[PDB]
Amino acid sequence: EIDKGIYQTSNFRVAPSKEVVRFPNITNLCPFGEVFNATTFPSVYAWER
Amino acid sequence: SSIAYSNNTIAIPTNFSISITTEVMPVSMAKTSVDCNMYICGDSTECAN
Repeated sequence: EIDKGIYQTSNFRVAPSKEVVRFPNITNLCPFGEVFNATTFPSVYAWER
Repeated sequence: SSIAYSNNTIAIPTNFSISITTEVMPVSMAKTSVDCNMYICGDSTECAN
């Protein structure tokens, strides 16, 4: 029940439906398999980067 | 200022002048309005929930 008058309202009219994903033009895959499969790893005191 | 008090003397004006003075009075302030979601959240559905 609303009485006579003028009221401000929040936006219930429109909500987004679609999505717009934009990522850079990169196709190569990171070499996780080769890195995690290396036959030798550094000592903890000589950790690499 | 030097004011001399006398028991038998009175000072009376002999001329007059018209003085126009200004008085500035605020009467109203800007009417502001705020929105719940657009401020607290913006356009995020999860934040609205």
